[PDB]
Amino acid sequence: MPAYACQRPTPLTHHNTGLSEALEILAEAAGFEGSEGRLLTFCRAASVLKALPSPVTTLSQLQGLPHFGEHSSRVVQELLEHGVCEEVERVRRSERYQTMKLFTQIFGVGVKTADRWYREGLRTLDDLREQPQKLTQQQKAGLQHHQDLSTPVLRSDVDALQQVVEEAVGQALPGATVTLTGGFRRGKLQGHDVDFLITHPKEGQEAGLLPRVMCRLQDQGLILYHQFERSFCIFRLPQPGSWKAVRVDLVVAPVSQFPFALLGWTGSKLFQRELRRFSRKEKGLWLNSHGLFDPEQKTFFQAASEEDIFRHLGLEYLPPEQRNA
DNA sequence: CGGCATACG
DNA sequence: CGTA
DNA sequence: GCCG
Ligand SMILES: [Cl-]
Ligand SMILES: [Cl-]
Ligand code: NA
Ligand code: NA
Repeated sequence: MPAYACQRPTPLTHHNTGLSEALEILAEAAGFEGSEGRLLTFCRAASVLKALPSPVTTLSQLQGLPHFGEHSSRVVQELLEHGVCEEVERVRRSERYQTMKLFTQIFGVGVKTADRWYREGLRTLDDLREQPQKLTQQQKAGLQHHQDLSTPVLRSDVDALQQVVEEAVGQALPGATVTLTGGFRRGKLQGHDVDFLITHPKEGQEAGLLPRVMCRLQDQGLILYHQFERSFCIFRLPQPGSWKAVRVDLVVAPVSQFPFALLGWTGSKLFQRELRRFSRKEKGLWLNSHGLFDPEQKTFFQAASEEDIFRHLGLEYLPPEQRNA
């Protein structure tokens, strides 16, 4: 089992679901405490289990696996022996974890803001509502729409949304295309947001596109909230006899950069962090959603496809369905 | 020990 | 600071 | 927390 998540296929569903979920609780809790190193380790150990071809039933199966040291191994050991890990359960029922999870789930609220509110004694969404002077307009929208945004988006919803985005994009710039990215491109049947990448086949025609797209969607009454080339919005999505708020991200890239933007925005988040870490540390190349830079030659690799990018990094190609690290 | 992805709004 |  |  190779050390980086980008070196192994990771399917969306797998054979170690409970073990990985437990490790991810500890990762999440480390993040709430600002411990990014520990968050990464627990994320990586969880991902290794997702990549295994069968269930871990015995502690000896962890031998030789990367990212399993004393701590992650003890978590697995306790789950195998008793069905539960005392540390994980202590985190789950803790006021700190529950409140930081609740607050960071709000659109517009990150760990730092959540922690500040926690320290001020705030605990519930109604606590935040009672103090609107404490909120940015983005947070106010996140809080008003929190219930809808907590509901899973279905792939059927995604397809209806794509047609609407395509219509606006087509008027903004005929010939421009819309590609579904994010978790849905990785095969998810449900999700909490929808990501689209927009380009045009004629290099440079994409300049200034996103404001034209957003103005048109706003004119159609589809935008509940928006605040350039990336837009993090809340859209009005039809439902039987009503509608609901959905998080939608829109990103524009020049066609020259499209494979890099597609790769970046397809995720998963851990997959992309691992891939960029691999590129820099193992290959000495610097990867982002715009390109892949050789800092010695001072040149950019001109990729025509995601397959090109994997080849240039010396990695076996993984389709989006196997990037669920 | 140092390092942990890398951008844009 | 937030977002991915 | 773990790797190199
Ligand atoms: Cl840490
Ligand atoms: Cl980027
Ligand atoms: Na080990
Ligand atoms: Na948030």
